[PDB]
Amino acid sequence: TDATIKKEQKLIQAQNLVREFEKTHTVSAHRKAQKAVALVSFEYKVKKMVLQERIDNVLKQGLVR
Amino acid sequence: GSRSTDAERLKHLIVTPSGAGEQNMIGMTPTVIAVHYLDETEQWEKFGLEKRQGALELIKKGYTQQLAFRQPSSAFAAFVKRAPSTWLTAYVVKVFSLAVNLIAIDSQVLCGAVKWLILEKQKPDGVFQEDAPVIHQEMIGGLRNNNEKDMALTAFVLISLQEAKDICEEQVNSLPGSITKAGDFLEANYMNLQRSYTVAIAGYALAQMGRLKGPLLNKFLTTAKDKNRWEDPGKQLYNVEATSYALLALLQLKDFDFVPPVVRWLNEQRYYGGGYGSTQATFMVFQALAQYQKDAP
Repeated sequence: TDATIKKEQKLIQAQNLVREFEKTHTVSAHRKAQKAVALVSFEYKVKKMVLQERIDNVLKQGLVR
Repeated sequence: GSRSTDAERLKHLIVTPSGAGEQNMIGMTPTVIAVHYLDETEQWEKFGLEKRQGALELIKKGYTQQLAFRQPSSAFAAFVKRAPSTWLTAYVVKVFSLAVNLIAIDSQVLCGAVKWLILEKQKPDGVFQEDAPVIHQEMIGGLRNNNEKDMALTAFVLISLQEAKDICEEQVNSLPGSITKAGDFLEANYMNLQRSYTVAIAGYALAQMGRLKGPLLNKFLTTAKDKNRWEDPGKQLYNVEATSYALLALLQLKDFDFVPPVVRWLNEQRYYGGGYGSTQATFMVFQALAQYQKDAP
């Protein structure tokens, strides 16, 4: 069931990095956030969608370096 | 580290993707790699931070359009009713894997393609076969040469699976074993290679799984001309592509002593990609230079 832990971790990682992105708005942060989210299991399809939407909204606001 | 490649030299790489299953990837390639390179060398500020969002918009456009050619099996071809291409499906995996850092990419589209390649196109001996060559033979780079096709194609596909591993690990149980088998094949025939191209591409494949050493590494290193390039008598584009694969191998090995001359040679070629038949050379030279910028001390 380590898979359960792995998947939860990915989800945690993605959430943190997405939050981090909403904070800094940088290309570096965008990239980490986007890849992290890409790694979230389909099991979390809903929050994965919510997380992607959050990424899309930060980009809609514009990046700064 | 050496100076980065001036962003101004890459403005022609932001392209609109169009055409069918192959052509869409030919257009998607330059844009994806240009953003990838500009991101790594942080040249957006001194170039146009707003142009990035535009490029990203074009990448999304390329991605969605590519999905129209995803067949029920998860494989790709120029047209949905055309027999699926091993090379193209592998290339789509290659490009989408690098683009995972730029836009939303459905893991099941990526891993579905991976699964298909393993289940349908890999022989029990590990080799990967192409049963329906792409129309645009000019987009496959050095793999156009007919000699050592089994090694070259197996290396190419293995590279794709390796670059997709992180993304597909948890959903493709057979991925680890497929990679092993592919590696075994490359290993048992590596010493017999005659083309600098195959040596380079297979070298990178083997280096990624820590199997490029002993006499194989010696072969790989000694194949280079003047210790700065991997070339064969043919199109110069193939050598640029080959040497780029070689740079990626050296970086994978952490052989930073052999790296400087190679990077210097690539820069001295002043090859900024784009144009008919530039697909592999464009993607590889910049993936390699970006990696160099990222890793090199």
